[PDB]
Amino acid sequence: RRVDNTSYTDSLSDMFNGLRSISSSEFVRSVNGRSVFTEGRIDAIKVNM
Amino acid sequence: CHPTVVYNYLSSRAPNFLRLDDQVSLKLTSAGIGTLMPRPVVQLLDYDL
Repeated sequence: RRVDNTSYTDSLSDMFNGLRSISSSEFVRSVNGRSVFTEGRIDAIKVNM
Repeated sequence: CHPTVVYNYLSSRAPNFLRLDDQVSLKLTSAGIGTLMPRPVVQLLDYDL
């Protein structure tokens, strides 16, 4: 589908963008030597293939 | 008519189990303002003759 003046997207991609991106950094987060994960849970698309 | 139209026509004609080739679809759907192309028509004759 047409998004704006010069760009298009596609229902699958369009759905992928709807996901929250968790900074690379936040994954390797650590506190006093122990890795910790303060972030929530990873928004994801489940593909039953 | 505008290419967009051609797409909608050809693509809705696609019989069961088929789709209009991509590249064709894209070139047609990507056309901008002011572009035009001939209307597709189904040519049927008067067999009885």
